[PDB]
Amino acid sequence: DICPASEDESGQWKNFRLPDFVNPVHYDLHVKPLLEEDTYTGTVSISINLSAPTRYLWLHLRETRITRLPELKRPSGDQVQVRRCFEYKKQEYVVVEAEEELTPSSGDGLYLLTMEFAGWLNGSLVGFYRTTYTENGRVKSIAATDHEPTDARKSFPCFDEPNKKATYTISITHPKEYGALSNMPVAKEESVDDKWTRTTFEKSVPMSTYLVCFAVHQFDSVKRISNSGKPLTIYVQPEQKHTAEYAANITKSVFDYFEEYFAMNYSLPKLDKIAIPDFGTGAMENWGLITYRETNLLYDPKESASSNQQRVATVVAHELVHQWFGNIVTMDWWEDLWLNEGFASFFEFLGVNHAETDWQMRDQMLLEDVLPVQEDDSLMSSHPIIVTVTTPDEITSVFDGISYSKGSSILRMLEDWIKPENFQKGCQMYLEKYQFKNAKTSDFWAALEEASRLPVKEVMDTWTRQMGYPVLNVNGVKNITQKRFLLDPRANPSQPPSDLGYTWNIPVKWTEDNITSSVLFNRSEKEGITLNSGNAFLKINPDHIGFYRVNYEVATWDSIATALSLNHKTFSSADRASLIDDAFALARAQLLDYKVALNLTKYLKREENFLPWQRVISAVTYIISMFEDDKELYPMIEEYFQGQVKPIADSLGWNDAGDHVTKLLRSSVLGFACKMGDREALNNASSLFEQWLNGTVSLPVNLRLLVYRYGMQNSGNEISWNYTLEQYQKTSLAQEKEKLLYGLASVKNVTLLSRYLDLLKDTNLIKTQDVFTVIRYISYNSYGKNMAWNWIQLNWDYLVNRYTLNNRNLGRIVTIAEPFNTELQLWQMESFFAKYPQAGAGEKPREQVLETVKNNIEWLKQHRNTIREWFFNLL
Ligand SMILES: *[C@@H]1O[C@H](CO)[C@@H](O[C@@H]2O[C@H](CO)[C@@H](O[C@@H]3O[C@H](CO)[C@@H](O)[C@H](O)[C@H]3NC(C)=O)[C@H](O)[C@H]2NC(C)=O)[C@H](O)[C@H]1NC(C)=O
Ligand SMILES: *[C@@H]1O[C@H](CO)[C@@H](O[C@@H]2O[C@H](CO)[C@@H](O[C@@H]3O[C@H](CO)[C@@H](O)[C@H](O)[C@H]3NC(C)=O)[C@H](O)[C@H]2NC(C)=O)[C@H](O)[C@H]1NC(C)=O
Ligand SMILES: *[C@@H]1O[C@H](CO)[C@@H](O[C@@H]2O[C@H](CO)[C@@H](O)[C@H](O)[C@H]2NC(C)=O)[C@H](O)[C@H]1NC(C)=O
Ligand SMILES: *[C@@H]1O[C@H](CO)[C@@H](O[C@@H]2O[C@H](CO)[C@@H](O)[C@H](O)[C@H]2NC(C)=O)[C@H](O)[C@H]1NC(C)=O
Ligand SMILES: *[C@@H]1O[C@H](CO)[C@@H](O[C@@H]2O[C@H](CO)[C@@H](O)[C@H](O)[C@H]2NC(C)=O)[C@H](O)[C@H]1NC(C)=O
Ligand SMILES: *[C@@H]1O[C@H](CO)[C@@H](O)[C@H](O)[C@H]1NC(C)=O
Ligand SMILES: *[C@@H]1O[C@H](CO)[C@@H](O)[C@H](O)[C@H]1NC(C)=O
Ligand SMILES: *[C@@H]1O[C@H](CO)[C@@H](O)[C@H](O)[C@H]1NC(C)=O
Ligand SMILES: [Zn+2]
Repeated sequence: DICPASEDESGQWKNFRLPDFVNPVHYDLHVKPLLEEDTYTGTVSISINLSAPTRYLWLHLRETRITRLPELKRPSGDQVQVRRCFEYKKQEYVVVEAEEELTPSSGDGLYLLTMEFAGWLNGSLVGFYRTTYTENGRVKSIAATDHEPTDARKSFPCFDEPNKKATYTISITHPKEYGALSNMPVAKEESVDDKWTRTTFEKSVPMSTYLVCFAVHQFDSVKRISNSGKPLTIYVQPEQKHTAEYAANITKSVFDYFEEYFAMNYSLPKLDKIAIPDFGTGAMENWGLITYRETNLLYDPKESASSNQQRVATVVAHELVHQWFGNIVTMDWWEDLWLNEGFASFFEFLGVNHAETDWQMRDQMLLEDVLPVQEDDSLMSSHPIIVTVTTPDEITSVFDGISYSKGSSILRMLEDWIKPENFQKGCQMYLEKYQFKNAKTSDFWAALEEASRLPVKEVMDTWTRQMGYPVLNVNGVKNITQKRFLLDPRANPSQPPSDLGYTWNIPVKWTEDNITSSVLFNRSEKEGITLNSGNAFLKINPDHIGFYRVNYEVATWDSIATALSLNHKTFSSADRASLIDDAFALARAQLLDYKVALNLTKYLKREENFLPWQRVISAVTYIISMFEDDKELYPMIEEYFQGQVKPIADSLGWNDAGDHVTKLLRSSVLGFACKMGDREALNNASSLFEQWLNGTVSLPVNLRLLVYRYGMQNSGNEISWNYTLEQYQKTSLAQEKEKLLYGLASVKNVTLLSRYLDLLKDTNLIKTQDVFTVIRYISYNSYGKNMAWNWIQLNWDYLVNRYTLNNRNLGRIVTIAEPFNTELQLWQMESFFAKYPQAGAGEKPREQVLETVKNNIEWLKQHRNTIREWFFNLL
């Protein structure tokens, strides 16, 4: 009404990107929520540096509306007269036209634009919203913001691009029973009424809109003090207060570690963490006020698993990295998102490794990021680390494996090649140089290039400006050539067009008889290089440190299998995991005969280490899933792999004993035994489940999930299903809730799974943050595979209306179709996609899952007989 929508395209506001000549300096932001009404109002005053004559001023606004006609101030101070305001939907702008137009701000004086606005707190997990929880039987409220990447514009009108850094003075008018939090400490509190308080926070440092955060809450707190003398506090519901202890510890330890490591002071006087009871992502690095999903912050040593502990520590560490990489220095544009995400995904491991010494975190990088993303990045529908993005949907889509895991992986490779000391020094200089500003990828290379004088830009550009990665083909023992590695052998290796033509500058490392050497394999060496003793065996890519695969000659592979059977200890745990991982990915890609890959699994009865078992379980899970309905192959694959894990599963037992890594190993090894149909392992699960149903016995924390899953799967019925649902409602611990949700998804009953799916529409039962997690759990169920898939189709309009097409998790839900492997299923997918062609943030996930399912169909055609033969001849 006040700024009506107009389809007028004849202006600079038709451009997706904000103009270069309008820059903000300072935001004066005031909001007043009506919590019990799910509304808020506010006024924002923005000081503006203008660089070019313009009759229009525009900025981002979505959903929230302008209520008062905006008012502009000349740098002199005079009121600039306003003809109209209008909204431009196509590019999420509100535009105001001055009567005549005005000129640049030449000195230290600035324009001032103020606008009044009103928005909603309901039906959303982005912008500024309210959610509830129960305390001593009463329903309580908490309101908070979530902006990354393009949702600040929903909270309040702003210049909502990461490079438009400005300073912030925030105030909130809230009922007095509530506290108010933001990025900065409280400056002053003043009574509006005897019912209302105005909380004003001190001026911010220059920062991006996506980092701006405020909250209205009635939470208790757990407190700590950094070595800096600055308060680090975690806000938490009173009844959950005890579960904030571990996070508080790790925050302290990792905060102190990073500040020293980066040789730079944390820029704010305090740091707060808070878990919002319903929160749409894992966590968000809002400067000085980091928001969490409860599962990533709140941990109970008496009820939570080692897996949970590691998750909490890692996400906390992750969020802390951002206070330097992301917050102090921010990428200039979303195309360089990896400068934020990859860095956090890398340093999170260094942080947690400092806090928790015997966790082998450095090695766990292979399991968490390196090897999983080498799967992702072997698809044609991957994308380069530096990604062209032209819509909000495209922007949000790139918060993915490539930005996080491949980002992390190529930094891991870079560090090892360039040496840790120089990497560390180079990071510091980057952080010194671009503090409170924005950087491009080019800026980071130059920084490390100053610290090494090694050709960082020349080498790292090849890993950064094109998708994919190479396989090193071994001829002789030491001639290597490079070739792009693609899972689909039919795919055109030169597509999509790359200036670098899918060749890489590969820092190559290798071990000759316990001694290590290093060579940069140059792109221009078209016919390959030769590795510089009289050797009978060369170990290329130790600890899988380089982001590539090594395809040895078949004879070498055959010798490796034999060396593993004789004494697997000859190789390090990481090397074993890497060799197994490569071999199975190579077999999957039709670059190595499956018999050769499977031969590597023969030694496993003697395998006792975490890393190899994890990557074995990963490779087997795929193969088993492809033969799930094959009555001929399946029992043979089951029988064999059951036999291979049995010794280690039996040896570790059904009890929480040993160090961190052992406990993680026990979980995944017993899980695999159960998955492979080991009667005794299933009987342990059912026995413990039967005991848990008796209401007293608290299950061993690292066995719980397995007991809920396989217990429900093997002996669950309506009685125990209803009981489990009650327990899920009754527990305050989100980490327990989540396990119980997986339990509920495991019942072998169509009626009960149908009841479960219906609960997804009930916001009193399933939180908005948890809906996709549940759909995915149900999709893993032998009945639920098609149930979840059918349900998201039938309810697609409902989901789109609830979440919007800009929602990343909604875009991704189609990946529940990954196990599909028939022409019929592929046709179903294509038919559904054709019916709802507006994919939004699901555009890439759709491309990826289609490629996967097409690969699956081909894989079955190519390998069924070979794999059948290997198993038949063995058993
Ligand atoms: C939970 O899982 C355990 C396996 O991890 C089960 O424990 C096993 O039970 C088996 C059956 O009683 C035992 O079988 C005997 O094992 C010895 C090996 O030393 C063989 O020689 C025997 O031939 C074999 N059967 C006989 C003598 O008839 C296992 O030894 C035993 N223990 C282990 C460590 O494997 C638990 O039974 C199971 N718990 C529940 C509640 O089901
Ligand atoms: C790498 O994999 C190779 C291919 O699978 C292995 O070579 C095979 O070993 C099998 C052992 O299970 C042999 O199976 C036998 O096949 C004959 C039919 O020709 C059957 O009558 C036998 O009963 C059967 N053995 C059993 C136990 O049932 C294969 O014959 C054999 N194939 C060839 C061509 O050699 C290699 O052993 C393996 N290399 C390793 C482990 O280092
Ligand atoms: C939040 O709640 C308000 C009021 O309950 C919603 O506004 C109503 O939306 C319905 C359906 O679109 C309309 O029929 C009503 O006319 C609206 N009422 C008013 C006063 O606007 C609002 O849409 C909800 N917001 C979100 C994001 O779901
Ligand atoms: C957080 O750290 C504190 C203090 O650093 C831990 O408290 C110690 O726990 C150990 C073993 O439980 C005891 O022997 C000590 O007496 C405690 N105090 C100190 C100063 O060492 C606490 O366990 C940690 N929090 C967790 C695990 O969440
Ligand atoms: C398990 O839970 C359901 C749901 O609470 C129980 O109640 C029935 O649920 C159906 C839907 O499945 C409703 O149509 C009925 O109104 C419910 N009957 C009632 C409330 O009496 C069901 O009875 C429970 N079963 C067991 C064995 O506990
Ligand atoms: C203003 O916009 C420019 C766009 O180049 C950006 O780089 C800068 O960070 C913004 N803020 C300030 C305070 O200069
Ligand atoms: C490997 O390359 C070197 C140098 O080009 C050459 O001497 C040798 O013949 C090649 N082949 C093998 C199998 O070693
Ligand atoms: C599934 O659960 C329903 C509800 O209790 C029950 O009526 C039915 O017999 C069960 N069916 C199977 C196959 O277990
Ligand atoms: Zn992050």
